[PDB]
Amino acid sequence: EVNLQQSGTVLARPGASVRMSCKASGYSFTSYWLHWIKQRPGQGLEWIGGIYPGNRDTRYTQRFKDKAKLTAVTSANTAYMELSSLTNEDSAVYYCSIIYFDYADFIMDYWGQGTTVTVSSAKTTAPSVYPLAPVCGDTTGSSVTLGCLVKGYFPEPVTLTWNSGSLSSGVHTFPAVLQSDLYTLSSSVTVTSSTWPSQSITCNVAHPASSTKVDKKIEPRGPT
Amino acid sequence: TKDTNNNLC
Amino acid sequence: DIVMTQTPLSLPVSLGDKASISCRSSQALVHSNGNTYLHWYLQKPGQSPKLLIYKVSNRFSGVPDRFSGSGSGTDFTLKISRVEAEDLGVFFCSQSTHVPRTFGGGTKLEIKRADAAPTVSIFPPSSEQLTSGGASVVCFLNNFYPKDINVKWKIDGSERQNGVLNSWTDQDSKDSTYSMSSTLTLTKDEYERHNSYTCEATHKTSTSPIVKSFNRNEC
Repeated sequence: EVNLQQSGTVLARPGASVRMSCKASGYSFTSYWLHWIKQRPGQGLEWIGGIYPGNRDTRYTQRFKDKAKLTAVTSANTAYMELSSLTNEDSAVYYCSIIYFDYADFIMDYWGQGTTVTVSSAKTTAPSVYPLAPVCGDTTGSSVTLGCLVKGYFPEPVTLTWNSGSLSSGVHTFPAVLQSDLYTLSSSVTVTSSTWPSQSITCNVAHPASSTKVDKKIEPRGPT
Repeated sequence: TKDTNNNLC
Repeated sequence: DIVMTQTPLSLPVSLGDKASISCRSSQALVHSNGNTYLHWYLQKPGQSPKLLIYKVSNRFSGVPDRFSGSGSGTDFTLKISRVEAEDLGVFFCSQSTHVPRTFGGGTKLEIKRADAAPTVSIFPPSSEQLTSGGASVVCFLNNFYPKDINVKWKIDGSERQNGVLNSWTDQDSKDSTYSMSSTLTLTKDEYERHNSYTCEATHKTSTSPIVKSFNRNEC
């Protein structure tokens, strides 16, 4: 028992505001404080504030004093955090968290998956998925490497996978880089020259921020 | 009871 | 804000070795109730922090015995008696006896292994991208060690730094190696005007640059 479900990825515009949730279960939602923490891509962790659902009493740090608003609907064991007047600094991942250490036979310390917020004025863009195959029959030996290029998409995340996730050994999914408001992703899979193209290899790309869902097949090909 | 960190105080 | 200072910030270690992280706080962490709420977390890239030890020396459910905790007042130590390949990530000590609850900057534990030369692959632009007028030439340099490396693209001989996207992966939780993909983009037109395309990278595993190239419109 005891887990925290946080709402999904949110794309927000500067100056706007976002409301995100955290649903709890496994412990008495109205008897402990619930925390919220921020973590920037590079940076460490910083505590925003907490809330005691029992009597709706809150607590904040001077920094987020006017940046965050906390609430909670106890009839649904759900808590909320609202960030106002967004900027580039507000862009980060947020976690709700519960800790408790005074009862030995019930130690609590859990974190939601976290909610990644992206503050941008950029517009959603479906990704272009391109298959990466070696030209002709030449080979490095016994193993061959195939690839999948996924570029020009925003915002993220993207969910790359091979043969519906049935092929996971020998795979390298590189972090997305950003080229002026656009993300490029690439992934490579390495298999024995016997399996491919005798056995299908397919790249499965999904971009929920634009409901795009591609299944590119790595076919063999000729010179350029 | 308890702190903001849920410790007995 | 009672400050937490961890040291060192980066921790190079070899499998089997022992490791140590020091955590210090600007003020005492002994709560009036009598306990000392100092904890240690581990955060794998892409996940939320996971508790290892609470109240300075208590191992959380499911945490290996290889991990121990000591400390008093302001001085605390986390110890990894034996470093496996799972221990990859950043360790954070944390305080919760004062408000706000604070975390240290963290210590990234890096593994040292036997050097390994990269496996390089070159990929000409697909035709699907060609139709759009663009042409991305990709190069994969998988499973190498150490992490230091530098890729180089030479079109018809000369180097080309303009228009390259490099991306790296965290130290592998299996190989303890690294990988990277270098992507050189051009315009169909520019790609059309040359024949030789090279991806060469110099790495410790050799005194001569690992080369990989292809001639356009040729097997």
